[PDB]
Amino acid sequence: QESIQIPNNGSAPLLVDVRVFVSNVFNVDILRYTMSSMLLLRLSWLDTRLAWNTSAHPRHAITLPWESLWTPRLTILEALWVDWRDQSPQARVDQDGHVKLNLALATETNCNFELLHFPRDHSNCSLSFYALSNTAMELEFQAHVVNEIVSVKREYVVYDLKTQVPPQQLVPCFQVTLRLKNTALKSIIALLVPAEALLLADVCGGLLPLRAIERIGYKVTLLLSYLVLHSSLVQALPSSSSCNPLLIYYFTILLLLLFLSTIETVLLAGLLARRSWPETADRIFFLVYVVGVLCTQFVFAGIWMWAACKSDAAPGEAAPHGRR
Amino acid sequence: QESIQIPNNGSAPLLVDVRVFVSNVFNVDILRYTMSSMLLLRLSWLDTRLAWNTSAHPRHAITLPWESLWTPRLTILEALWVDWRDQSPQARVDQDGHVKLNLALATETNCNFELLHFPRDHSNCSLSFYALSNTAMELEFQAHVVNEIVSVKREYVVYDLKTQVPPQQLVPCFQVTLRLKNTALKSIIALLVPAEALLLADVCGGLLPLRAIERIGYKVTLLLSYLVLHSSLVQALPSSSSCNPLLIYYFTILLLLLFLSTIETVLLAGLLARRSWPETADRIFFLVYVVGVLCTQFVFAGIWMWAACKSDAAPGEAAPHGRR
Amino acid sequence: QESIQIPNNGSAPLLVDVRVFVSNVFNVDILRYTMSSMLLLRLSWLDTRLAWNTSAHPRHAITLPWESLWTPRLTILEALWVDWRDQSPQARVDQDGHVKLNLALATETNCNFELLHFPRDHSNCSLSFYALSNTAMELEFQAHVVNEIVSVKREYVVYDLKTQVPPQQLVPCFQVTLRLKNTALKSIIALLVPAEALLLADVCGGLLPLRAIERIGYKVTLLLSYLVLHSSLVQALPSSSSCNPLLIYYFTILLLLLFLSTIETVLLAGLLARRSWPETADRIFFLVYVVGVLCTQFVFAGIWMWAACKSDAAPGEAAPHGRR
Amino acid sequence: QESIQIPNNGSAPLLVDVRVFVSNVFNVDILRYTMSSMLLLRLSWLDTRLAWNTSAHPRHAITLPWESLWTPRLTILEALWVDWRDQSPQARVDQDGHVKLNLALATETNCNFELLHFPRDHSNCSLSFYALSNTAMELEFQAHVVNEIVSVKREYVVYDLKTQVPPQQLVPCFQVTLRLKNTALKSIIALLVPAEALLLADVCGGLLPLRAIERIGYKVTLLLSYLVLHSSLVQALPSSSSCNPLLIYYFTILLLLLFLSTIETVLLAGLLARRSWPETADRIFFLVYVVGVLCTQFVFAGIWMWAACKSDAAPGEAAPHGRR
Amino acid sequence: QESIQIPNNGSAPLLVDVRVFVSNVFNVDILRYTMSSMLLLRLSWLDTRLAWNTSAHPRHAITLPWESLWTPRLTILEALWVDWRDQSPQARVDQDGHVKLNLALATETNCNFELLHFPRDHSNCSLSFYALSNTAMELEFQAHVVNEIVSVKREYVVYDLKTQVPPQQLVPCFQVTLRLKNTALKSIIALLVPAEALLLADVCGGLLPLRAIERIGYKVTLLLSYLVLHSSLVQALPSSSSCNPLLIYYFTILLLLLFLSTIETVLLAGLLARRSWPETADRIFFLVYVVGVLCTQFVFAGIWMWAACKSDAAPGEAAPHGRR
Ligand SMILES: *[C@@H]1O[C@H](CO)[C@@H](O[C@@H]2O[C@H](CO)[C@@H](O)[C@H](O)[C@H]2NC(C)=O)[C@H](O)[C@H]1NC(C)=O
Ligand SMILES: *[C@@H]1O[C@H](CO)[C@@H](O[C@@H]2O[C@H](CO)[C@@H](O)[C@H](O)[C@H]2NC(C)=O)[C@H](O)[C@H]1NC(C)=O
Ligand SMILES: *[C@@H]1O[C@H](CO)[C@@H](O[C@@H]2O[C@H](CO)[C@@H](O)[C@H](O)[C@H]2NC(C)=O)[C@H](O)[C@H]1NC(C)=O
Ligand SMILES: *[C@@H]1O[C@H](CO)[C@@H](O[C@@H]2O[C@H](CO)[C@@H](O)[C@H](O)[C@H]2NC(C)=O)[C@H](O)[C@H]1NC(C)=O
Ligand SMILES: *[C@@H]1O[C@H](CO)[C@@H](O[C@@H]2O[C@H](CO)[C@@H](O)[C@H](O)[C@H]2NC(C)=O)[C@H](O)[C@H]1NC(C)=O
Ligand SMILES: *[C@@H]1O[C@H](CO)[C@@H](O)[C@H](O)[C@H]1NC(C)=O
Ligand SMILES: *[C@@H]1O[C@H](CO)[C@@H](O)[C@H](O)[C@H]1NC(C)=O
Ligand SMILES: *[C@@H]1O[C@H](CO)[C@@H](O)[C@H](O)[C@H]1NC(C)=O
Ligand SMILES: *[C@@H]1O[C@H](CO)[C@@H](O)[C@H](O)[C@H]1NC(C)=O
Ligand SMILES: *[C@@H]1O[C@H](CO)[C@@H](O)[C@H](O)[C@H]1NC(C)=O
Ligand SMILES: [Zn+2]
Ligand SMILES: [Zn+2]
Ligand SMILES: [Zn+2]
Ligand SMILES: [Zn+2]
Ligand SMILES: [Zn+2]
Ligand SMILES: [Zn+2]
Ligand SMILES: [Zn+2]
Ligand SMILES: [Zn+2]
Ligand SMILES: [Zn+2]
Ligand SMILES: [Zn+2]
Repeated sequence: QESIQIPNNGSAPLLVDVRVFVSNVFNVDILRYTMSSMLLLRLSWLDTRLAWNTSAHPRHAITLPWESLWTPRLTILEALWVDWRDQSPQARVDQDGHVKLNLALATETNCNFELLHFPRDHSNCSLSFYALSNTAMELEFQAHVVNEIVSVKREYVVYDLKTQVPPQQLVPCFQVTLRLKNTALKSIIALLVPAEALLLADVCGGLLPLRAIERIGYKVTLLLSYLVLHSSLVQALPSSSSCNPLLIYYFTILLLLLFLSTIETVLLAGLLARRSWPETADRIFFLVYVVGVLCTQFVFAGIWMWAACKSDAAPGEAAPHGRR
Repeated sequence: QESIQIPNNGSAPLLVDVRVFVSNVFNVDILRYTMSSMLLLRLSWLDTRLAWNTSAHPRHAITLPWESLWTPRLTILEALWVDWRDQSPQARVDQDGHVKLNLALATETNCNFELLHFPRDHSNCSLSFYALSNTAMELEFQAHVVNEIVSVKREYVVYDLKTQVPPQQLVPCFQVTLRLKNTALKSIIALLVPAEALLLADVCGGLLPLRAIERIGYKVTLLLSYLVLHSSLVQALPSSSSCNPLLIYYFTILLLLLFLSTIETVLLAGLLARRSWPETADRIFFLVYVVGVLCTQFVFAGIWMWAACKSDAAPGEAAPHGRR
Repeated sequence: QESIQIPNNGSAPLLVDVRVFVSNVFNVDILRYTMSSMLLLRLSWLDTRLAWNTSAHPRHAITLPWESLWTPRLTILEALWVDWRDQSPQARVDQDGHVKLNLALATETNCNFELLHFPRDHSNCSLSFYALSNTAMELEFQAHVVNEIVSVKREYVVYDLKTQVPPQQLVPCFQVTLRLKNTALKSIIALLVPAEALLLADVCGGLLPLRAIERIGYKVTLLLSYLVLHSSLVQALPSSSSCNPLLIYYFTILLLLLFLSTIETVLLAGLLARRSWPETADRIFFLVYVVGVLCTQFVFAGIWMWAACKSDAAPGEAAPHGRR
Repeated sequence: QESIQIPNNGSAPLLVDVRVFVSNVFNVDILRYTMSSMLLLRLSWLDTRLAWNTSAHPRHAITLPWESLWTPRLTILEALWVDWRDQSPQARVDQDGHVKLNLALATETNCNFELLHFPRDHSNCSLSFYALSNTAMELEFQAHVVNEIVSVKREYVVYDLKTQVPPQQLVPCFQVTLRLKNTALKSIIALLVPAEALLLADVCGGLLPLRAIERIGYKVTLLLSYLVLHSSLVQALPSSSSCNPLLIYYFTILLLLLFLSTIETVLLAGLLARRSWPETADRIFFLVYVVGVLCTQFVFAGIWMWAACKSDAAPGEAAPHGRR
Repeated sequence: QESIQIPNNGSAPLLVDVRVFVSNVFNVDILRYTMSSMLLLRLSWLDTRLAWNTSAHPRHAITLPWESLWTPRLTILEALWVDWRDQSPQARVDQDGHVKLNLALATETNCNFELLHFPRDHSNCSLSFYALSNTAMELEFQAHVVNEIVSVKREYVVYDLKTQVPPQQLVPCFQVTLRLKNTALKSIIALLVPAEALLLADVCGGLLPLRAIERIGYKVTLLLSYLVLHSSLVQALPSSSSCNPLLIYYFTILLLLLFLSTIETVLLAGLLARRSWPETADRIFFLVYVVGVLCTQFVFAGIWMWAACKSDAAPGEAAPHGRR
């Protein structure tokens, strides 16, 4: 039964060098706050118990089944599900005892996206591989990451990748940290351009005379169009506890402005139908509405330039598993 | 074959200490009444049959396969599906016989959400781990829960977590109870603000003269917009047998009010087209409609402050499995 | 190899007592005609070959792996997929040879819903557990069902549950029959109330004068709203070969009535624009339309009270597998 | 190792009689061109090596595990995925060596639907079970199909089922061919009735005077409604390379007719606003439009009665695997 | 343990001839940039260690389990998931040692679609089978591809298929390259025809007199219809980092043109309501708008004829795994 036990390096723990290849990051679901990726793990260690004399066996390398020798059972905390593409992998051992294991896996880890600057949000995602069955006094990890992404024409671009070993740990683990940036133009063209166009159309329609029947229908049809667009936006975005995207607030403000414009138009038209004072009030409100639209644009730009997504760290991140 | 039998503690049943780490609760589907979570179970017990003399074996801890020793087969009643991230886990046994087993799993349990106060609903979810293959006279559980959630910026926040052992049980089991509260602003901004804005717009449009063609089209377009919004809301919410969300009732009342306003406007305009009495009736109806809108808002607020979701307990909850 | 053979009861077949616990019925997909449920099967039988003397073995009960002894391989015909939550279950055997096996499974069986009275449809669902590997002369089943549903606040309520053993069978099987009733208010509030409100609005708008431009736009906007509502309804319901829901027919009739009203309004307005006769025709058509709407409501109520869903039995139900 | 080898029938290949029970065909996804079904395969053959003397063993039938004897490994070419409901099935062998194997499986095969006559499309679906590990000189199949469908109230009805053995084959295989016919009324009521109603409404609205403001809005609102309906239809149907459904062409023609009517109305109203000649042109265009609508209906009916879906056979169907 | 080791060809590496049958390519998800396919791999090699004398064993071919002999463990880098339809396949070995292995698998690989010319996009997809457990000095692959696609009536047509062995490789691998072309008419009829029709309708409605109330509502209703169509298009297409489809840009330009037309109409109508100069400005703008629409059509045609999708190669494609 000793063949499946972890090799002894002596006083120091056994060293396992892990090479991580990020084949692709294909799914980035902000609604579920999940990131799906494909990884290749090449784990190399030394097991002198498996060394054999070259004279007896002419082969310079042999393949052993996954359960015939000690292999580090890696577990990912953030991964919703892990699909190992090799159900029964094999370990390659040479005459000097160096064991190499290749594992191809697909995971859907949990990533805490910072959606404050949607659709240009920048987030940090982490994949923490833990060897729960072992202890830090027996197992040590050296993690290297190679950026071998095969799909680059995606909405989210992985530009920074690195590996680290959290110090002062009880469970031996290594963390692969990558950075996601959104470069998709679908959201912008889909929502922002129609929203700004509708706002400009409402501002222009404010110039129609107060006693024109063609104005109320115009305003209400624009209001319905913006309601549909706002519903599409809000259903296309998730809601956070504290740090929500600024786009939902901006669209809410614009929708309130459009509702205020429609309400003012209808109220003043009704009062007029009952230069007259309502027409002067309409002109003053039109000037104030144009000024308010410009001020709202400038204020939102300033907020975007000086916004802070200051959500507190999660209990798992504040106290990582297997620390101290 | 005795190596896989449950260890004997004597007259008292064997004690297994279970430490539960809630890594994340990522999916909360009110439509399916399901809650998906990731858990790490650390089960520690004593098996003196596995103890070995330290002189013979220099190792202070060994790893055994899942099927080479007795391990408690845990089953979750509420879980729609259980995905164990380790198909063949290993148990760590030291020289004194203390066996530790780490199991990482992902489940989609069934949670009875109290959706009465949507979108601020507060619910209790339960995960009951049962050892169906054993009996209470042989197995005992001590359950501890650690709140190590890695994703805190979610729509639903897990704020209270605890563990318990239901007394007077035949099947040894332990229950992990957590509390979910909804803090998502997506539903509010998506539906309530547009609904209130449309209601206010309809009230304001009630001030238009009865003999204005611009009024009927205005009312009908607002009615169509609110129909679309109501359809979106009802398709965005599930239906319960007795305790339904108050939002669907509130939106139904508002939709009926808008339909009544449109019907009154059209009927009075038609009768006028056939101060005249219909205009006086329109003014009286406008005053009554404003008063009724305010009264409906106050009544709904009072109902929300004094509503009771008094759904009877389910047969499974009333009579838990493996009791008496 | 005899340890995995079915125990011999003698001339009579072996008796296996099955206790079925219905933990939850969570998904009821009328579109796919599927019902998903979670079940716990407790199968108890007698295997005297496994009995041991209490003097030799102090244990009063032992656990054996799933493949170390004969266990009935149960197969569900209606189940689209079966997920056994215990991949390698264990059987508990006492000193007297009584073997007990607990199996927790999740299935998505096929249920023939009677959607004639949607959204108040009442249907019978069946789960037929077959022991295909055995014969009726060797295996017999006693099935008991316990209603331990943990989720009661669902759209569909399971109120009647029972078990039966189909007589004159070649393959030993037992059938669990449950009854589903729909109590969801989502469909009603979503569709019926807006549909009736739109119909009443169209009837009221029929009172507008024939030579009013505000009438045609009103009618067409209501027609568009009802077209959207009808599309939502038909996409929210499945289509059967013969016994379709009465709601689709009712909405089709109402849509045809609205189209007829709009067509009459437009035709008469055009003819008038080319007391005049078209106005008298419009008044007569309005009276006939109100009478027809009331008659349609009464006729649909009568049909609902006296409708028969007389779909012929399926070939599988007419000739169950393993009969005669 | 000879116990897992295929039994020798002599010069002639071994004969395996396969009985196929089609429990249900639940999913028919025209968008993915897939058909999901549940099947029970009863494979009976003769293995004289497993025969035993009745005097030694009193049992008249024994059960052996799936890997303890030779069993034909069946593979389905068209199946996207195969879910065997029995992971480790058992084979029943009597004293005379007759081995019977029952396999319950669920598959999602690829079916080439002939969607030319949607929603009344008639298609042929095929499930080809191949024994890739064997050769035709060693294995032979006799396939029988029993129509035991448990769900008959579906959109698609399976009315013809048969089995065949493709002659001149290298890989022993048997093909189960079924015929699907669509009887769903959801598509018809959802799309065709509203489309015809909107077309009739547009024809009737063509009678409005050219100098009426109520006509342009009427035409444009009908155009928007038909645009929504056409979008729903095209998103509810898939696109083929050559043989597309005639419904998409019919709806495209109707949409072009509605656009032409709206364009003519607007152009003539504008020219008139700048008996007058535009009114005479409008009357002539109305007559021509009614005649063209009737002619389009008749032409589409004739095309439907004399349409040929002449898509060439796929390379897989033209040259089946394991032929010659 | 030597029975599972790779056979030795001598100084030269072992040669494995791989025959690839592409049964079907059923899913092409541009949103996820994925291509799903079904493949049959026939791997033939020589293992003289398994040869046996024909005199001792009369059988000319035997079947061995997957784990009883050396088989190349193939891994696909681009595949999101691999479903092997045979969990425990068998290898056929004749008396001369020629081992043949048949593997039926279904994969969802990652394909970098060139969506510049949507919906007539042409893309290259690759499936790279890697033998990670072996080295190039021990294993060599000869790959042959047979186009046996069973479903030809799909949106995407596979017209070119080939196999290659990347030279100067450390990990033995073979790449199957296929070409996808889109022939679906669903996108064209769904979006382009309604978009062009709406643009033509807006151009025609520009001819309405500036002082007509029927013009503003017409323009705004067309604007709402095109907003809905544009939203449908953008939600029906994915967004790339650099090389986006030209259709989204074209629809954005058309939407901006429609917004400009509506804004000009409303502004000029308002200024007129406060030959007059606004009417002359409206006529000049109408001429300029027609000229601009024609110029935009010609410019987009020229761009389509002279567009370059020059996205840089992904890091995985630039540096393939196991090279040098
Ligand atoms: C046993 O422990 C020693 C020290 O922990 C390891 O030696 C280290 O190897 C790494 C190579 O990545 C070097 O960076 C360090 O400088 C080395 N430290 C010392 C003190 O030598 C050694 O690799 C371990 N051996 C095994 C088989 O794990
Ligand atoms: C055997 O049974 C005894 C009593 O049931 C267990 O002793 C208890 O251990 C817990 C530690 O969590 C204490 O809280 C109790 O106070 C103890 N009770 C007594 C009477 O000592 C003991 O742990 C069990 N031993 C094993 C191996 O399970
Ligand atoms: C062997 O067969 C006999 C008869 O079929 C079984 O005895 C029956 O047990 C049930 C208990 O549920 C009783 O309801 C019947 O009245 C009994 N019938 C008779 C004639 O005794 C017996 O249980 C079977 N034994 C085993 C181990 O299966
Ligand atoms: C061995 O081969 C012979 C001939 O191929 C098989 O005999 C046939 O069995 C079928 C029964 O379905 C009959 O329809 C044929 O008429 C028979 N042909 C002859 C020449 O007899 C025989 O079944 C095979 N035996 C086994 C065990 O496979
Ligand atoms: C051992 O190596 C030699 C050379 O690499 C292989 O011989 C080649 O076989 C292919 C057949 O596809 C021919 O195209 C080459 O021309 C051959 N080259 C030479 C030098 O003969 C041989 O097939 C290998 N044997 C095994 C069992 O793998
Ligand atoms: C993401 O990582 C970078 C450095 O790697 C750091 O500067 C930044 O603060 C991180 N952002 C968040 C939300 O953690
Ligand atoms: C939820 O739990 C708290 C205490 O833990 C309790 O007060 C409350 O009544 C529970 N609510 C429901 C619906 O069970
Ligand atoms: C359902 O079951 C009840 C009795 O259990 C029976 O009266 C009724 O006819 C059944 N309905 C159908 C559609 O089978
Ligand atoms: C389908 O099968 C019938 C006979 O079984 C045949 O007449 C018909 O041509 C087939 N249709 C297609 C598209 O293969
Ligand atoms: C696709 O393959 C063909 C030749 O096989 C090549 O000419 C073309 O440049 C390739 N296109 C891309 C985007 O790689
Ligand atoms: Zn080495
Ligand atoms: Zn930013
Ligand atoms: Zn210990
Ligand atoms: Zn509350
Ligand atoms: Zn007993
Ligand atoms: Zn009923
Ligand atoms: Zn027999
Ligand atoms: Zn036909
Ligand atoms: Zn050979
Ligand atoms: Zn091109």
